[PDB]
Amino acid sequence: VQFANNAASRLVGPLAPSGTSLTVTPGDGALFPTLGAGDWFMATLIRSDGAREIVKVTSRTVDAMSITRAQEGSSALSFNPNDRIEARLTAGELGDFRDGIASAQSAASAAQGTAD
Amino acid sequence: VQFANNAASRLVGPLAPSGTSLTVTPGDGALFPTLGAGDWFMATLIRSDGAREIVKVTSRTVDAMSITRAQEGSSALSFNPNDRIEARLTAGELGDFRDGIASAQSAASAAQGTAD
Amino acid sequence: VQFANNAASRLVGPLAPSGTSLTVTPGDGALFPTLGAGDWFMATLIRSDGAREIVKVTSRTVDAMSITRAQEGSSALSFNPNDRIEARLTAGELGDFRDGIASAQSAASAAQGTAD
Amino acid sequence: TTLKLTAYSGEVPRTLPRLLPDTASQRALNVRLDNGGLTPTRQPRFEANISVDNAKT
Amino acid sequence: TTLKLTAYSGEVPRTLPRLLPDTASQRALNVRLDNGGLTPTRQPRFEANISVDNAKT
Amino acid sequence: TRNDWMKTGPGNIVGGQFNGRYFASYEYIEPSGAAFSGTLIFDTTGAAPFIIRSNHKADAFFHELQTGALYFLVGKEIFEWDALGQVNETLSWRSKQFVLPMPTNFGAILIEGSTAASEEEQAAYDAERQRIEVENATNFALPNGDMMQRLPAEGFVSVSIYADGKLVKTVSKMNRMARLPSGFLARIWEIEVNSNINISDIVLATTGQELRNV
Amino acid sequence: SVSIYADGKLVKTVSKMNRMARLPSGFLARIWEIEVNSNINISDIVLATTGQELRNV
Amino acid sequence: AFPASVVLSRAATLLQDEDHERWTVDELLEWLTDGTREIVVRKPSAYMKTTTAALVAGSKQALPEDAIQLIDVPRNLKTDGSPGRAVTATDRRLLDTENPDWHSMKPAGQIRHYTYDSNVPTVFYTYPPAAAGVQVELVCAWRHPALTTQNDVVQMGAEFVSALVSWCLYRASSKDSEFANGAVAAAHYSAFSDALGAQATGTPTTQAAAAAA
Amino acid sequence: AFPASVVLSRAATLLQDEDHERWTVDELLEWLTDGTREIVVRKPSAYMKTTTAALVAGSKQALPEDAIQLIDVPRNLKTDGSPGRAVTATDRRLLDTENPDWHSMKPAGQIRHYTYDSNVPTVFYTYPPAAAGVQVELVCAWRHPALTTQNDVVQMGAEFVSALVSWCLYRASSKDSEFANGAVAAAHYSAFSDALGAQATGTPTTQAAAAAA
Amino acid sequence: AFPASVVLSRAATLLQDEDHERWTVDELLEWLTDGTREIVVRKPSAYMKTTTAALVAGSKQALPEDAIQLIDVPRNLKTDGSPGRAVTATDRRLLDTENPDWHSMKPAGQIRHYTYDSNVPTVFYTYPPAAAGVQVELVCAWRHPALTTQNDVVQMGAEFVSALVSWCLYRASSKDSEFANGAVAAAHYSAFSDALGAQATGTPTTQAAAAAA
Repeated sequence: VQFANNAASRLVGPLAPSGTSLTVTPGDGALFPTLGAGDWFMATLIRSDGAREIVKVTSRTVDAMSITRAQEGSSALSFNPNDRIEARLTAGELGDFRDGIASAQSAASAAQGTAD
Repeated sequence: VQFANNAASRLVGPLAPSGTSLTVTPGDGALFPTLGAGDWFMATLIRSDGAREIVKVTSRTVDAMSITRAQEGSSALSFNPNDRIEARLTAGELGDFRDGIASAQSAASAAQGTAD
Repeated sequence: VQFANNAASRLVGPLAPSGTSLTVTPGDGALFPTLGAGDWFMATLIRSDGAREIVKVTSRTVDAMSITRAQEGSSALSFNPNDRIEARLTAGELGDFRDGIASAQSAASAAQGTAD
Repeated sequence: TTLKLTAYSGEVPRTLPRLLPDTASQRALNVRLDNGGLTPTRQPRFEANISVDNAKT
Repeated sequence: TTLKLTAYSGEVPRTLPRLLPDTASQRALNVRLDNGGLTPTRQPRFEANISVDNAKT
Repeated sequence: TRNDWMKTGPGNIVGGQFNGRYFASYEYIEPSGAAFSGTLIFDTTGAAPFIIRSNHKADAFFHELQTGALYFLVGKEIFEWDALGQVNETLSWRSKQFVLPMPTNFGAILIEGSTAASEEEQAAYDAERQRIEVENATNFALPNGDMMQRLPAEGFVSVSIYADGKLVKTVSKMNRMARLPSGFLARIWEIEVNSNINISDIVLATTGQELRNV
Repeated sequence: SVSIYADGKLVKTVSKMNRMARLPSGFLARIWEIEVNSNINISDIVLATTGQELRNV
Repeated sequence: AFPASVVLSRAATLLQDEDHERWTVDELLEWLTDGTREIVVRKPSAYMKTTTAALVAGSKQALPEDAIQLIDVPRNLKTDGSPGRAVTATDRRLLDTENPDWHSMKPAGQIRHYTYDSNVPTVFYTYPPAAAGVQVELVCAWRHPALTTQNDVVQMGAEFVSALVSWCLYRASSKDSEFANGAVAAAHYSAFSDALGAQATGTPTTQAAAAAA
Repeated sequence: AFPASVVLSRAATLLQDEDHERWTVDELLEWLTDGTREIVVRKPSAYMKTTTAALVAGSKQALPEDAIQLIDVPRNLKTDGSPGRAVTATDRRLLDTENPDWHSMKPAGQIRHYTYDSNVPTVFYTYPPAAAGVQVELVCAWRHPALTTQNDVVQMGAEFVSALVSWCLYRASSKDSEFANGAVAAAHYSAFSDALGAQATGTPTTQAAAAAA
Repeated sequence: AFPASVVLSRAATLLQDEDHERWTVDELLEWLTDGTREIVVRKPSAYMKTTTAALVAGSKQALPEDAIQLIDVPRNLKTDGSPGRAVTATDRRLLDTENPDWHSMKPAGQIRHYTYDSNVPTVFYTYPPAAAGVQVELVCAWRHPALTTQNDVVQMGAEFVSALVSWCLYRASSKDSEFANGAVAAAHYSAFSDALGAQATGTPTTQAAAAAA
């Protein structure tokens, strides 16, 4: 799960509530991480006003952004052609981190038990 | 240690420098993580002006949560009936993560040594 | 890699792009983590305007911190004696954590493999 | 072996750093040298904003 | 460690107080420095009165 | 030298005048992709001419002749130069490389001067505090807003001493003697002064008793 | 590369920088001259018969 | 029985370094412990305690490792609390000339005489040979172990504390020896030597060395 | 019986610092206590307090920890207020040679002799071994504990106020600052030594040293 | 039993070079070992090692090569652990005059006398000639071999750390560089000599020289 650093993109192409992809600005496309097959980063879509939704980036091609909806459970909404793609959702990432550290500790304990 | 997501509320009932419980706005109480026995999230109180104090939420019931002060070492402060409770602190949780990772490789190496 | 909390400081000394060390305001010096031998923390140097550079502090004494430049890929740029050093850059430590989780899991799996 | 710094002067980069005058110094940045000390410069104030981009005059 | 004040001179405020000349001094107020001493100024005397208020010339 | 002027770049020097001083703004790219931007103001008045450096790049300058204050354009905005009513900016001043005939270490620092007491700097600081409080209030009401609520400013003195090209100490005590570190012996010493307030003078000695002498 | 001419004869070529170097010994001359060859800039060269004299200046 | 904290405060008040930046607490503590060892050497009367020391089987004995010199061996401690017999010094050479195999003599429940030579500090012989680790109180020139922490306590007399202050002044002011060619350091050394010289109470350092028993 | 306040006033008068802003009052109190210790050492007659002390059962005894050296043991205090028997000094080595098990001898209600060696200040032996903590008057060179505050009193005589002033001046002007002077410090140390030298009343210091009974 | 690390830390603190850049750690180690040797020579009581050494058959014997001078030969060690007989010094010239073929007689299982001459340090004669390599305790002024690494331990007493520091300062400050000072070196040599002079415990150096038995 790759991560991004200080990348805010204007969502130039209007995105339907059931949308397979979105388009970032040409300048900000390279600002986001490179990604690859099987590697992804989550992004928070901030609409005008307080509306915020969280998505999953399967991959990027140049300035075109492949997207999937409703990862944390945020409801799908229609998107105007002026929006923000920035920030990293702490809930999913730190939850995965806490689960992974505990899983590693449990696996090490099981390995110790099997060795004994 | 659960994590919070996009949660920000006002401390409506004035908080003493020595406080046991906090009261958020009625609407936003559900947005904070529900938690359970022995399970907590860290919540930051950014009061008026630059002063901020960190606290640990042992548990939350309905809209009011029992609170514990002075976790990272921030001085206990009095807070006015208007406040902000939000954010996730880097130092404590991520320090826990770095300690857990090192514990994981240490336990794995110990397991391998016992196997040998 | 030690982590900082709520530490924003002005760079009182003009930091050349090829600069070994930098000095924050006297009051904010202790606000940075004390660090230790073999220990570093991420520091983002946000100058005037949007330009920014990221480095790690190898060691600090009193008010002055030793630095290692252009480590996370940011180009070396000049710095005004009115700057901001604060926050923590997402990419590096989180890549390290996602790699450490995988390393711990793989080492544990090899541990059961040797045990069997 | 005392060295005393008083009556400060500005930067003269056409000189070896060692061979500078006794009260001349490098990188006189954001300093106004009038009284003989390190009087700091004040901060700029945003008086007005220009309309058209890439203004050269 | 004697400090002797003789042949007084006037005020130069474009100089750090410690870096003033040996006989230059601050706040030379109501002093006429002609012979080299503190000759006091005389008090003004009221010669005549003006007719119309707020005279600028 | 010719080298320094050529590297500065005379092709794109933006010029300006303030109090009989030529304000030159230079923005040139050093090889290997390093950029230096700053203002080089020239004053020939005095015993000998010298350069006072500044770190405010300007796209264009305008010297309003009627009221002698420079107006320089940076970021599509008109900024006055050291105009009245603003808090003092951080000052950089790195001393001449002092090659002592005998390698020694210094054990006395006297940073004389006075705190802000002219009350116009105090008024400017109060205005800055009001601006900070206003921005804190307006960011405090955001529907919320993480971080922000920037810290107010402060008046400080920060003198850094370079032993032989290495920073050994940063001293902040003023009007009272301070101490460097020990265990290091160097002969090419230099002093850098960073502050928001003015400093009268700095004197160094290996011992306080020698500091008594001068 | 600093070459030292004792009395018209090259006695030594010293290449160490920023640290004390030593000439040869057993030759006594009174008309000394210094030759400096380098692709880089050099601040200064100072000569003394002893290191302790080099301490003096 | 003063702690090191006082002495560090004194030395940090003489030298205008109260927050300990030129002279850190660790090196000042080091100078304190070195001065304690030196002052015990100069005047043994400063720091004497009686220590219960068991003796390995055989005539040959070794005093506790961190002791400069034993002055007296007054009392031979009997099993558990009983003070037991006392011991007087004697000369080894007479013990050697006659009964030359006095080391091979049957070990005794309690030693009767001990032989000590100032030349050989660490070794003292016991007559008769000791048996089964009999313990004896030893009056020995113990050396102060170290001063690792500020709060650590120095078991020395409370005027040798000022002597340590002067010695630490010596060891700190020799660092900046450039000033006056170390004249101030020599002055502190002279003051320290005079301070121990005019110690009318303990062993007189002014008089003949080791003259006092 | 003078308080420390007067001596602090003197020291603030000599050094041209009456406000105590540079030489802090804590520092001057420290110099006062160091001076009290130093004069007590140089001239033991300065501060000798007769203290009644219980004696642990047995021949071995320990001087009170806040005492440099015991000079005399005049009276063996009988139970409650009765002064009791007197005690006279003897030789420890002959107490060892004859009756070698003198430590094991039955304890006595009142001790009869005491042996003290200058080399070991903290240990003095009693004859017979003490019983049930019998108390005896001890005349010893007591050390002034400390001077915490200005109003703290000094148990020494008002005679040595000049010596205390000179010692405080010596240890204060020896500071490494512009405001302190060095030749002044040396002259003040010499003045302190001379002032103690001309003390014709107490224990002599110049002519006879450590020979006072 | 102090390691060389502490003394190198001192010498790095005295000379204003804590990083050991100009004075390398090997160089300071070499000065430490030179100081140990010099202190052993000046005051033999500093380092005297009781060494059991086999004796070549015959009257002539050689002192262990790592020994300055043998001071006593207390015990003639019997086979395995038994201490055996004692040995007392005699006169070689009278051993020559009477029984001139005293080298040629039957060897003895245990030597009975030894003759040592100061003028010849490496040779000591035994009477009767030793047989089958009988070992004897030798008390000699051992020379500390070397200080290869910083953590290497110095076997001398911890009290001579001040003398070792003074010697290291004297030798390092005698370097012909800007960073070394000469008058400082002379004062440090004087300080080392004085520090060894006031060693009231060990062998006297100022008053009596080479007269210690």
